[PDB]
Amino acid sequence: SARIGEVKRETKETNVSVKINLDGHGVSDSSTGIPFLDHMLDQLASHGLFDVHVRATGDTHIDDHHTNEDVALAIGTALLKALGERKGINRFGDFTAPLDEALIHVSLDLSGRPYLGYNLEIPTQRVGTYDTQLVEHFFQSLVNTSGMTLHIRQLAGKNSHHIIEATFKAFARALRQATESDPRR
Amino acid sequence: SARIGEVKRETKETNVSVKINLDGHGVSDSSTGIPFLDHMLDQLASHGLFDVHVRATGDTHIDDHHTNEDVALAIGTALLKALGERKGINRFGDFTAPLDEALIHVSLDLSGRPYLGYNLEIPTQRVGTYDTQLVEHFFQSLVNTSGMTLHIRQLAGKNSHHIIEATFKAFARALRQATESDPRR
Amino acid sequence: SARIGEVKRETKETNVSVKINLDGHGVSDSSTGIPFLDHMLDQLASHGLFDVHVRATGDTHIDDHHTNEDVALAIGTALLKALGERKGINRFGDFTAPLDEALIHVSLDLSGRPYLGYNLEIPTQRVGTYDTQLVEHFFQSLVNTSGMTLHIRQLAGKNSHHIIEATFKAFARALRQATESDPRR
Amino acid sequence: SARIGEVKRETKETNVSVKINLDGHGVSDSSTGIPFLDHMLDQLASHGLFDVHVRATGDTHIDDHHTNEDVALAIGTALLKALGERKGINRFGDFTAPLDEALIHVSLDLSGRPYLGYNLEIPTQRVGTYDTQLVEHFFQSLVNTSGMTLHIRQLAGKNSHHIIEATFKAFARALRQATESDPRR
Amino acid sequence: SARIGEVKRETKETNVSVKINLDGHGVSDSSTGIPFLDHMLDQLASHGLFDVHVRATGDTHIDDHHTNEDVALAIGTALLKALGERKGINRFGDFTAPLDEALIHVSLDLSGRPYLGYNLEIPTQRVGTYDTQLVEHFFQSLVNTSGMTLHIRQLAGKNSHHIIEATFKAFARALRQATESDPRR
Amino acid sequence: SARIGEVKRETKETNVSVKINLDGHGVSDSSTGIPFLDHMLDQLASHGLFDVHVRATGDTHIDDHHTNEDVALAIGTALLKALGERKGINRFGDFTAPLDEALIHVSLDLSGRPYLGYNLEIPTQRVGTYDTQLVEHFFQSLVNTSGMTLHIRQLAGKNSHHIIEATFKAFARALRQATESDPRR
Ligand SMILES: [Mn+2]
Ligand SMILES: [Mn+2]
Ligand SMILES: [Mn+2]
Ligand SMILES: [Mn+2]
Ligand SMILES: [Mn+2]
Ligand SMILES: [Mn+2]
Ligand SMILES: [Mn+2]
Ligand SMILES: [Mn+2]
Ligand SMILES: [Mn+2]
Ligand SMILES: [Mn+2]
Ligand SMILES: [Mn+2]
Ligand SMILES: [Mn+2]
Repeated sequence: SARIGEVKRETKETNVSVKINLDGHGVSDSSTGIPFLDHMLDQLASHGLFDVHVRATGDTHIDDHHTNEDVALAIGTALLKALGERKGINRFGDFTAPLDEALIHVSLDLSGRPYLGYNLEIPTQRVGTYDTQLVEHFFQSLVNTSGMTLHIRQLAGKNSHHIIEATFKAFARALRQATESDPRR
Repeated sequence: SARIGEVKRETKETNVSVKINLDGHGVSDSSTGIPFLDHMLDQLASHGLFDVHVRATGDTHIDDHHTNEDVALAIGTALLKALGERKGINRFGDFTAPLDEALIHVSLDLSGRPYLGYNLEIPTQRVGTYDTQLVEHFFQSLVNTSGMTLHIRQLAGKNSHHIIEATFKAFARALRQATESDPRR
Repeated sequence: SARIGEVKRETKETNVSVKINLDGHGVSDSSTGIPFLDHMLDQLASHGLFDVHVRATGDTHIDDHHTNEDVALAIGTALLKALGERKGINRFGDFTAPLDEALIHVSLDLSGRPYLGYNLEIPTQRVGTYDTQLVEHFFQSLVNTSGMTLHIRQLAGKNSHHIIEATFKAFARALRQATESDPRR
Repeated sequence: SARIGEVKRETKETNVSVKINLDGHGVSDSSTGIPFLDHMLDQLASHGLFDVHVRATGDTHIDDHHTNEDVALAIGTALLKALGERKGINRFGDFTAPLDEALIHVSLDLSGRPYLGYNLEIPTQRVGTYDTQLVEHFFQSLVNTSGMTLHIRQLAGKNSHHIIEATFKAFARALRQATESDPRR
Repeated sequence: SARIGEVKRETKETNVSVKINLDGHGVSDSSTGIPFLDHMLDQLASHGLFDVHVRATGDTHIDDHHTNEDVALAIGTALLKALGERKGINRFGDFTAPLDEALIHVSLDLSGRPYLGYNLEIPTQRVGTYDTQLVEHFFQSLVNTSGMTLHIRQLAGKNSHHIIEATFKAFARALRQATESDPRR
Repeated sequence: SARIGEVKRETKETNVSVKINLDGHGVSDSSTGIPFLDHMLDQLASHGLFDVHVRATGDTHIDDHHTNEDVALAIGTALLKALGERKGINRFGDFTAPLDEALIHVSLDLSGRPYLGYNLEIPTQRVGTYDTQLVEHFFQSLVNTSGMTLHIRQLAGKNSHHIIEATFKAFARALRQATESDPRR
C-alpha cells in the first residue's frame, strides 16, 4: 500500500488541495497560480519520485505570498499524514546536487521537531514574476507543518534560477532517501 | 556469521570490557561509569545498527579522562578485530546529520592508517558532568587503535548536547556504511 | 550487456586509445607515458569499479600537457559513448573521500552541459615529474567532451599526492554512483 | 468555564504531566526534577496568574536537557489545548519587565505559526546546577508545540539569575495579556 | 644514607604531614583530600623516583585552595630539609616532556632564591573537581618554601589534564636531575 | 642480548626489509632507492648509535611517496619489536641539535600512543630529487606504527638540507636517550 497524504485547506486568502504519494513514480500535477512554484513542484516530483498533485487559488493580485505560504503549509501536513507511524524508514536524508555553476547541500531528518537552517543568497529579486524571498518562506512553512529538521546550504551559484532549482533537486533527493525503507529496519 | 569483536583490557586506572557486532540490530548495552558517554554509545548502536556491549570501571574520582580514553581505545580494537580481513566491504563512509540547529559531517575510511581531523567548537565546558574536551579524546583514541581515517566537521550548531549527539549520529551512520557489504565486491 | 565506450584519436602531438566499461570490476590497464596519471587512472578503476584501458603516446619531451589533455578529452568521449541513452541511471553522484589529512568532496551530474567547479590548492609544483597544474586541466577536458557537470571541493589537505589521489577516489565513487542503475527507474 | 489544558506524555527518557488554567489565580505546583526550572515555572504562575501544575521525571543523570525539552513541549501543547478556538482574545502580548539591572522585552502573538526570536546573552554557564543553554531550548520547544510567535530581547542585564527570571516575568505578563479577553471582541 | 625530609604543619584551616626521600624508588603514598592533586603527586613520585608520603585534611567545603596551598608549602619545606647542605649535587635541572599533544619545558635551579616563571594557559576551569588556578598556586607555594628558581613553559597543548600532567612529569624529571649527585663533584 | 627488531613487508607498490639494533654501534646499511632518505638513515645510525639495516624497492617512477611511507611504517614496527616489554628504559628523550644556522628541538616519549607534533617550514620543494613534503610523512608514519609521542620544533634554520639533517640528528639523539637503560630502574 502506497503512502498517500491528502490535505484540503481553505482560508479567506487561499484555497489549497494537495495529494502526495511517497512511493510514487514522479507524476507531476501542480497548478498553484504561481508558474515558478509549479516548475519547482515538478522538480520535487521528478527528482524525488513522489507523485505530487497540487491545486491552489488565491489573492495573487496582492502578491504571491499568501498562496506560496498556504501551499507549503499544506504540503508539510500532507507529508506528515503520508508518513504515518514512520516505521522502518531511513528517516535521514543527505544530498548535494549541482545545476551548472550552482551547488546546494540539503540534509534533513524526519524528527518531529521543526527547524530550518537556510543560507541561500539569491542575487536577484525576481525570477520571472516570482519574488525570491518566497523560497525561504516555502521551506520554512513546509518544515513547520511537517515537523522536519531541514538544513539548506549554498555551496556555489550565481544564476538565481539555477540556485533555486538545484535546491529543489537536492531537497527532493534527500527527502526520497529519508522516506525510503531502511532494508535493515 | 556475524562479525563480532571482543576486548578485555585492564590498567591500574581502569577495567574495560567491549563486545561489538558489526552486523547487529542496534542492541544497546553500555555502562561506563560516565552517563553522558553511555548515552552517546546508545546513539552509536541505534544509529549504526551495531550491537554494543560495554562495561567499564575506573578512577572517576580524579576525573572521567582515563575511563573515557580506555573505553575508546578498547572500542577501536574491538572494531579492528570484528572487521577481520575487511574483504568485500564499502570501506568508506560519508554522512551529514542534523540535530535541530546542529549539523555535523563525518567522512571516514577503514584504511589502516590512523588520522583524526576534528573541528568541533563545543561552547560549554560541561554537558551534565561530562567534560566536553573528552569528545575529541574519545574519537582520537578510537582512531588510534582502529587504524581509521576519520574527519569530523561542524557545519552548524549552538547547543553543546546537540553538537555532540549529532556527531555520534553522523559517525554511526558513516561507520555503518563503511562496514556494510559492497554488492559489487 | 555491459556499457562500453571506445575512442581512438590521433593528433600531430599525441596518439590515444581508450576503452571504458561502466559495468566493470576495476580492471586497470593504463599506460599514458605519464606515470602519475597512470597511477590516478588505476585509482579511477579501483574505486569506481570501471574497467579502464588507456594507451597514449605523445610529445612528452616538450612537457606532459598535450598528452594529459588528449587522454582526458578521449576519456570524456568514451564515457559519453558508454552512457548511450542514459536511461534508468542515478545520473547524480555525491561523495566525500579522505586520504589521511586530505578530504575532497565531489558532486556531479551527467547533465549534458559541461561545467567544472574546481578549488583545489595543491601546495607543490611537481608530484614526481607530474606538473600539478595538469590536474585541473585533466578534469576540465574530461568535462568538456563528456558533457558532465562536475564540482570538486578541497575540504582539507596538505600533502599534494594525498590531495590529488583523494580527488580521484571521490570522483571515482561519485561517478560510480551516477552511472549505476536507479532501482526505481 | 475556565480554560484548562492537560497533557500527559511519556518517552523513553522522560515522563511528563502538565495542567494549565489560563484563567487562574497564580497557583504554582511544579516539580520537574530541575529546581531552577521549578522556580521559573513558579514565576510564570505568579506573574501570569496562570495555575500551573507540572510533574516530570527523567534522565537527569545524563543532564537536564531531555527533561527540560519534554516539559516545554508539553507546556506548549497544554497552552494550545487550553486556548481552544481562540475566540475573543487579545491574541497579542507586549511587556518589558525589569529585575534590578536586567531588562527584558517580550512580544508575542498566538498566531498558529511557530517562531522564536531570542537574543539573550547569559554570561555564566550554570545558575545553580541549571545549564543556561537550556533557557533558549525551553522557549523554542514551547513555541514549537504551541504555535506561538515569540520575541525575547535582552535590553540590559549582568546577573544570569536576574536575566533569566526577568525573562520569565516579561513572558508571563505578555502571555497573560494575549490570553485575556478583548472587551471589544 | 638516603636524604629524607619530614614536615608536620597545622593551621586553623588544614593539617598536613609530608615525608620525601630524594633517593627513592618512586613509592607513591599521597592522600590530600584533593583527588587530582593526589594523582599529580603520584606522577611526581613515579617520574622523579622520589618516595612521596603526604597526608592532609582541611576545609575543602570552602574550596580546595587552603589545602592545596598548605600541601605545597610543606612539600617545599620537606625538599629544603632533605637537601641539607646541598653538597655535590647537579643543582640544575632541565627537561621537556610531552603528553600526547601537550609539551612542557621545566628548568630549575636549587639556588636558595625563590622565583616562579609560569606561562601555562589551561583552557578549562575544572579538571574533575580541581580548580585549574590551583596549579600555579601549587608551584608558587612550593618555590617559596623550598627557595627554588623554577621556570615552567607551555610549548604546546590543548587538553587540560594533559597540560597539567605533562607539567608534573617534566618537573619531576628536572627535579630528579637537580637532586642527583654530580659525578665530578 | 642486544635488542633487535626485524620487519619484512611487501605491498603492490613496495618491498621493504628493516633490521634495527637499539644497542648498536652506529652501523649504517641503508638502501631505499631514495638517496636523500638513505643519507638521513645514515644520520639516524651515526647520531643514535643504532645499527640500521634497510632495503627497499618500489614505484619511484610515480614518485618517492609510497617507498618513503612504507620504509617509515616498517621502521616504526621494527622499533616497537626491538623495544619488547620496555622495562627499565629512560622512555623519554629530549634533545636540541644545531647544524650551522639550523636548530631543531625533538622531544619524545615511548608511550604507546601515536602523536606527531611537527612545525618544520622547509623553504624549498626539493633537496636533490627528494620532495620535502616527505619529511613530515616519514615521521608521521614512523610514529603511527611505533606508538611514539613525538614533537619536532624548528627553532631556527634557512637551508633546507640543514633543517632536515638537524632534525634527524636531534631525533636520533633523543631516541638514543629514550631507549637507553635508566640506571635507577
Ligand atoms: Mn508569511
Ligand atoms: Mn528550470
Ligand atoms: Mn589522555
Ligand atoms: Mn540526548
Ligand atoms: Mn591545454
Ligand atoms: Mn598513491
Ligand atoms: Mn534538544
Ligand atoms: Mn529567583
Ligand atoms: Mn593563597
Ligand atoms: Mn592522568
Ligand atoms: Mn601517504
Ligand atoms: Mn648532509
